[PDB]
Amino acid sequence: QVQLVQSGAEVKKPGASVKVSCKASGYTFTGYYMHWVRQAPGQGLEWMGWINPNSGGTNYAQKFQGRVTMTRDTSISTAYMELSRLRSDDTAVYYCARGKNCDYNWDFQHWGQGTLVTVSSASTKGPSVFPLAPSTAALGCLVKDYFPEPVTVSWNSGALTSGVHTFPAVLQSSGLYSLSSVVTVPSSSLGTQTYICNVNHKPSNTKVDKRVEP
Amino acid sequence: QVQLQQPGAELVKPGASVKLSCKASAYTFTSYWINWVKQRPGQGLEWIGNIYPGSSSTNYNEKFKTKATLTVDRSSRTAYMQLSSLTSDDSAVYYCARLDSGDWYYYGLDYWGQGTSVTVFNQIKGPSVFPLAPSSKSTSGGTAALGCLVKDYFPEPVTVSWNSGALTSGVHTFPAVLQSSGLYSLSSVVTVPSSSLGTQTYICNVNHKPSNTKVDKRVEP
Amino acid sequence: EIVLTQSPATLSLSPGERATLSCRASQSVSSYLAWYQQKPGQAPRLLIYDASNRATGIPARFSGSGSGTDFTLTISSLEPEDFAVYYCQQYEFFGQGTKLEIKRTVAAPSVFIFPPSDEQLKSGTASVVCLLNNFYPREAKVQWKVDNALQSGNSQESVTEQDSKDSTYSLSSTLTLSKADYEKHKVYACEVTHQGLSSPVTKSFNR
Amino acid sequence: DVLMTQTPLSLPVSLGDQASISCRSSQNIVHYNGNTYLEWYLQKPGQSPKLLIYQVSNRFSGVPDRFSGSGSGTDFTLKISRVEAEDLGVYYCFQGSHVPFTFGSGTKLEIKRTVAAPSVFIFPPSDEQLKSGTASVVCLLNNFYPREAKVQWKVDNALQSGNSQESVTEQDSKDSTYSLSSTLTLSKADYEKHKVYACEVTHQGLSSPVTKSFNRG
Ligand SMILES: [K+]
Ligand SMILES: [K+]
Ligand SMILES: [K+]
Repeated sequence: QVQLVQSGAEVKKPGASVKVSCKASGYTFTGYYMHWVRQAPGQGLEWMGWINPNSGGTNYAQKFQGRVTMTRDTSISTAYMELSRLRSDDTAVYYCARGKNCDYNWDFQHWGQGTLVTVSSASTKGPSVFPLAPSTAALGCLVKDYFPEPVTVSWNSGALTSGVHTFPAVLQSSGLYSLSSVVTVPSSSLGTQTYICNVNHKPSNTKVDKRVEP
Repeated sequence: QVQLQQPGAELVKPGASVKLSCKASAYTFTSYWINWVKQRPGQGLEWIGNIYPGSSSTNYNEKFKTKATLTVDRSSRTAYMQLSSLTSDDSAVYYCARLDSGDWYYYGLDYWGQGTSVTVFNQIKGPSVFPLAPSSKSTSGGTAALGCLVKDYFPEPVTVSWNSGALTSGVHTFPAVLQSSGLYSLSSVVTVPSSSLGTQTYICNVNHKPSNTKVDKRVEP
Repeated sequence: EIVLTQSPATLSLSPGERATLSCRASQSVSSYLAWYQQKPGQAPRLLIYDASNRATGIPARFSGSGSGTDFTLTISSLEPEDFAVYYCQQYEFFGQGTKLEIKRTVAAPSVFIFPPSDEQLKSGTASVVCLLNNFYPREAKVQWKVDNALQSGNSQESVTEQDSKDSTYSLSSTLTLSKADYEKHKVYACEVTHQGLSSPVTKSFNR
Repeated sequence: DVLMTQTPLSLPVSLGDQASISCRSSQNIVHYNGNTYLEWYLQKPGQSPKLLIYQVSNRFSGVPDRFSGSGSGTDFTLKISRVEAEDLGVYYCFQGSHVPFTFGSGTKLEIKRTVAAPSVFIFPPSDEQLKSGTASVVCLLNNFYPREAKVQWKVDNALQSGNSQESVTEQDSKDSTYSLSSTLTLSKADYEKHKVYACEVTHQGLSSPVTKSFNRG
């Protein structure tokens, strides 16, 4: 029952470093190379290197040589990937991946869940929630100037979910994320029913509710 | 029985194109990449590219990306390489060689054709054959050298033989030299007993096939 | 190095159709290749290894073929769960990917426009949102105009994923204006162009 | 491209002795699949190349024990244990881990033999050639070893330069000697201006520089 469990998400400043772990289970750790692959948001797959967990030998992708380090601890069957001199570009999900067979196999049948690493000069902040006024009509909330990802949106504590779109966050030149949640509702209940956004940002503990009206 | 076969030679003009071929056996055509390798006269081997016959997948050396185009004809199990906009620098021997397939190859270029000579000629000029005779004071009762000066010809090659092939031992036909002329010149020499000079005929047979020129020069003291 | 060229970049098909993806390994003499499927929020999943071998638990409608360094992944009778991104792979190299998308009937966007909140103006900045809702295909060009002044560089778009039920998209384009730049302006508009619109549609409000 | 630097370009070896050829890749040529694709090829004179060693140290079909390959990463060595005359040719290293494949410079194996001084012969220009307009004076150095030789033309005791062109045979496969020609080209006008024509040869095997001469007419 092969399993690869990675550490949790991270947030780092430029020039810093991050160390991701990958704990393996269900097979002889030393009998399979461990590879690392990342994926910048909305981008393709990018190989970073492998490590031979039985010897500690490594191969690093040309792109990252000089600021990437891969190690292991056979006792606890854990592989590590440290990425240093961090840049904004390095914002991505980092995966550990294991070949299907021994030695120099590149068929990645086993993957970790991934470890998101955000690299940014920004500091934690709470979102600025604003209403999207009705001119079928559309209601909505604007979650502005927040960091880091993620933020959740709910409408009326889950009472209203049909026709609800929470848009993928967008990173502004400020370095802060901003998204908008909208919902299409019949003009019938514009005056009858109330609408509010249960916006919540766990990192900065900002739970906020804004109600919308004409 | 051979696994790859190539024609002998091609005479071609600058700016033109030439299409070299490489006949393969079914055994090789089924499973091997077909590679082409350049060898300029006297220089080393240079890999051009290769092609997988089953798919016409191609790989190239960037230097030959525009010079060389690789194809195959499935019915004849023949690999082709077209060389475009020919120049003097494309004068060379081009080899065919197979490479095993798989998750990359494993052994290497284990079977080579015999190569096709390509000569790019702007002019066709036959040679002048002058005698290199042993002079007045050649030590009598010793060994003497005589030869033939094959001067001012273009393109290579010229074949030189002595007495229609009967005289081989000690023959030294030197590598051709390109002159400021832009023409080729060489000498073929042989050593013989001095006492044979008044008696035995010595003829150099110089053949320059580019101009279909056969010349027999008698070398007298 | 090896150069993997995956095609097509995007593929729009209906369920039950046959999808054909291609990958070309240039500058390589390897005749084997792997394919992966990736859905949003999850790691890639191995589909095919060694060009034609299926991985464990992969349905028989997934087939892989290779000839030389030319490879194809074929999906017969596309199931709804098969619409995702697909990657080829040789050694360390991954193809650019192929977004396999559900094709549905052209649907025009119901356009909505919102002026900046007044609380946002108490904060000191203004952002005007323009929404295109439930439309198909994904391609759409949105334009802003301040008092009939085609603006550029100060807009930001966001597009949802394809809806799992109706297979449409929604788009969020937000204009960020300085409160100093905004209140000193009259009429701002949002002009939408879409394949299911006869002519472009405009939505506006005076400040 | 991966560059393959091969050392030496010329390798004098005596029959029965060991020859060792070195090749270095500008990059690591260990492939993604774990194999190292370095091969050693031999091209005998007038023949097509043939594969000797494959994957650093493995002999190809029909390759005798005395050929051995060693190395790791970027540093590779070919060794011929007891060189034989039939081993004469040009040896090439080759990397196939990266496309484009690349060959080394080539190492010419030269057979080391005892010193052999040349016999020098001089030839005056054709009487037939002289009517054409040019005058070619050929000086021959025959069956010598080693190949290093100094040829100097002296026209009426005056040295020459920019006037000559040399040509040297490939090492003989049987006696391992070289032969060399030096041609002094000149106009008929210049040729008839002077009287004495001599080539002075310097060589290890010669006690002192040998000179051979003729007087015009
Ligand atoms: K043929
Ligand atoms: K044949
Ligand atoms: K044919």
